Amino acid sequence: KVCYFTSNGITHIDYKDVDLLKKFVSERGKILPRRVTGTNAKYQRKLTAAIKRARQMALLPYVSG
Amino acid sequence: AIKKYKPTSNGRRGMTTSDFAEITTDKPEKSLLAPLHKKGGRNNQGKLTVRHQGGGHKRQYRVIDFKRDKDGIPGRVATVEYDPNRSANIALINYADGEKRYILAPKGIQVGTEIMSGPEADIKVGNALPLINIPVGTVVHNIELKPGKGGQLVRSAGTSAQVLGKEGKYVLVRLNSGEVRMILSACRASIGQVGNEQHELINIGKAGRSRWKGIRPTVRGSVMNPNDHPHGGGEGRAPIGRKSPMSPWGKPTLGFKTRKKKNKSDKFIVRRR
Amino acid sequence: ADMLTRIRNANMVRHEKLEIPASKLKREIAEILKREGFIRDVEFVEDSKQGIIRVFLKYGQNNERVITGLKRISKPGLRVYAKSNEVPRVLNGLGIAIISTSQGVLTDKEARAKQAGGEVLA
Amino acid sequence: ITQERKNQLINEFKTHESDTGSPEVQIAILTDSINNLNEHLRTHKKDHHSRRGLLKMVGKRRNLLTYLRNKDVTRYRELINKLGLRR
Amino acid sequence: KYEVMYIIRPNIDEESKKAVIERFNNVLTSNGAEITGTKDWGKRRLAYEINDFRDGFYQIVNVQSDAAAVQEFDRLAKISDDIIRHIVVKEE
RNA sequence: GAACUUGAGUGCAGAAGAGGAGAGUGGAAUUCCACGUGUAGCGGUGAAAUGCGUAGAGAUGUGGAGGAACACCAGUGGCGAAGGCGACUCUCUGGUCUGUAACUGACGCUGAGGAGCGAAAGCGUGGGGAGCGAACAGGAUUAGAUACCCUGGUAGUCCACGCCGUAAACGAUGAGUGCUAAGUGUUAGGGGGUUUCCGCCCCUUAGUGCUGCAGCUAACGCAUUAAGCACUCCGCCUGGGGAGU
Ligand SMILES: [K+]
Ligand SMILES: [K+]
Ligand SMILES: [K+]
Ligand SMILES: [Mg+2]
Ligand SMILES: [Mg+2]
Ligand SMILES: [Mg+2]
Ligand SMILES: [Mg+2]
Ligand SMILES: [Mg+2]
Ligand SMILES: [Mg+2]
Ligand SMILES: [Mg+2]
Ligand SMILES: [Mg+2]
Ligand SMILES: [Mg+2]
Ligand SMILES: [Mg+2]
Ligand SMILES: [Mg+2]
Ligand SMILES: [Mg+2]
Ligand SMILES: [Mg+2]
Repeated sequence: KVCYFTSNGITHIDYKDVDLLKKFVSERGKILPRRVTGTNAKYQRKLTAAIKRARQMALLPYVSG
Repeated sequence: AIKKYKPTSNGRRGMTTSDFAEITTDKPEKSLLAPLHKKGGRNNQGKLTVRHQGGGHKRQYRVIDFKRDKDGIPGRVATVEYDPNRSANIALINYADGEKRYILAPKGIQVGTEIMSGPEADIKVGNALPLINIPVGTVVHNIELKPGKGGQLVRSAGTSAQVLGKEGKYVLVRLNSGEVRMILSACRASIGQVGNEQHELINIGKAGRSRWKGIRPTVRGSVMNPNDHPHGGGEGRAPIGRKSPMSPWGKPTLGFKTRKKKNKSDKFIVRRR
Repeated sequence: ADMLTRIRNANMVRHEKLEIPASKLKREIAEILKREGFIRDVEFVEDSKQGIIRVFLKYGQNNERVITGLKRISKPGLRVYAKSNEVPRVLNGLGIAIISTSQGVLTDKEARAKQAGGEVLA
Repeated sequence: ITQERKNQLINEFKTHESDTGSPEVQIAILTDSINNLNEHLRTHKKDHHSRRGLLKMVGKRRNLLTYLRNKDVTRYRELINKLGLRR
Repeated sequence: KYEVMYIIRPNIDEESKKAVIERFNNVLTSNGAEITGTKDWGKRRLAYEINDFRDGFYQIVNVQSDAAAVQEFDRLAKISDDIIRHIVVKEE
């Protein structure tokens, strides 16, 4: 596996960048593990924050199917 | 805050008092005072119609503005004052045009604060708006029931009501009691909890202090004689010795509900307390 | 300021050499030890610290030391001051005690002669 | 951030022009942080974790003040008067 | 440095849309803020309904205030019937 | 008394973090209430019964009220002196790590008493009370069953302020410092390779794990995060009961 954020050289994850965050959630809406996505620990923290901010303002869903 | 006195005598043991920290002056506004004689619980026939009322300290009435009807004119809080006629403190407002009025002092309010009434006022503690203009979840006090009549509900020290919802002509309001009730959306309310919230914690301490506040002794029914009370008589002490505890006038007095059946306001009471 | 443990630990694992922070008395101990046949030479360098040079004690030049099983003990912060008369001998000879004097060290004869017992080692 | 407090109590007893580690400067910065943190704790009475921070600063400052007093008796007296400490 | 995103209710004319946005910009600027950037994401489908609004107009603002401004934004944004969601995030 | 910079601090530049305090906010689920549809069960157990249901339950749909806890992320992962800390946002605020060495020049370590913090339960005053649930009741079970199981259910669990000061408060391992084979994960950094980066590789600091030398151990085991080799200071032990009386 390889980290999307380390490989592409992304050092900051916007909550508003929806299309990026859709790569790291399930069909149902649940945040995908590091085992599946292969992302780094530091980015997985930054990502998770971004997901949770997105869900607050209805950019991403809590639960959906 | 509550000041606890030291037990320097049996009278003083347990007694507590307000520190009166919020009070900023000792002298009321002379132009807003009116005379107020005691009545002893006696009606226009001269007869005692309410028990246990009598004596106490002489008091002057402070004319409170319960209507809050100087719309759009800003007013500055000049004082917070003791009022002997009610549990809450009152605030002298200096209006920009030179009119002075007293209002109930909300929790928080400071000398110098600007207050404002009317439909285009901010949701700040001390402002007063028609209930149609007050957001859901706002804590309010001094609620009108009839447009223009003045605030009647939620005036005592520390009391508060919350606006729950809007049904066009009516707004739902949770009252202090916990009763949820419909109030006309044109009825005003004042923003915030009423102040002097520690009032209920006061330990009156001695018999005499009750007498200063105009309360005369309560005699229990069970130590009266049968001609005075349903509980009267019996040799030695007696239990209630009746199907129900009774009032002095022979109604049941423990659980018996006394709100008039076929009250007109029943349609506006959503959830009872 | 305990070279002894540094020595013991390296001596246990049959180390060739060890770098001990230098001090006047730790220098003067290493030479007392060298009287047997440890240390070949050291490298005095441009002084930044006062001991960066170290002692560079090299008691294991060959694979196995001819002088092996080095052992010390008597070094407590509670001060142990020996009488010139009552200076001890480690193992009744076959071991030395670095008895710090105003002017002398080492054997029992180097006590009543030299004088101040002072420090006592083993 | 204030290098104001640095350049003040540098120059009073300056070893270097760009002295930072003078006891004067340290004690002054500690005094500024201590006093700032006290006013946090006036509001946040039950912030115990931060308050342990205060007690460490206080202990640093005391130890640096005991250091001056033993070192330079005059220099100590000048510092406590300007900061307005007692000990 | 703060980003202030907020959703406006979708039942809004473009006249009254501007009236809201211009008022909340004036809430920031009047209370000692400098609006150093704005953006309009426009009408979007919400991931979940809020206040019976399946969709809503998103609206970003960037400010370089000192707290009191963006604090005052929140209390007015909560009061207002037109702002249906809002956040304030500190910038990195 | 005079020096020094290796200890210990400061400055400067980075880094990570469920460290703490305050205010606000979000979604899911449970419960209750109202209403629509619908009709005879539901629920529960080892098996039952008490319960709840035709005064229409359960199920299903919609809305309302309220409280509490924060799926996924989540990891011998992180942070904290310990207790502990897990939705989001802002406000205030403590510490740690790395690098740089401009500055300070033993300013250090430990620390009886003292002062503070300290899970849960408990206590006081005032709130709140969905869910859970000591007590208590009923149903079972049983020789009995003041239990386990079932159905209810009060305090309490939650909040504010105050008190209490204890836990197998555990790593059953006091703190500080140095020294003494390796191998391999992982967290946050740093430097340096050929390379445009990514990436790979080497080195390195501080954590966090596993395996394992020497040494230690009554044995089990410990083993650079020592229970090894040392030094400093504190706490504690001296057969079992009686008695933490
Ligand atoms: K009394
Ligand atoms: K009585
Ligand atoms: K009687
Ligand atoms: Mg009465
Ligand atoms: Mg009688
Ligand atoms: Mg009678
Ligand atoms: Mg009778
Ligand atoms: Mg009798
Ligand atoms: Mg003791
Ligand atoms: Mg508790
Ligand atoms: Mg309690
Ligand atoms: Mg049960
Ligand atoms: Mg104990
Ligand atoms: Mg524990
Ligand atoms: Mg123990
Ligand atoms: Mg200590």
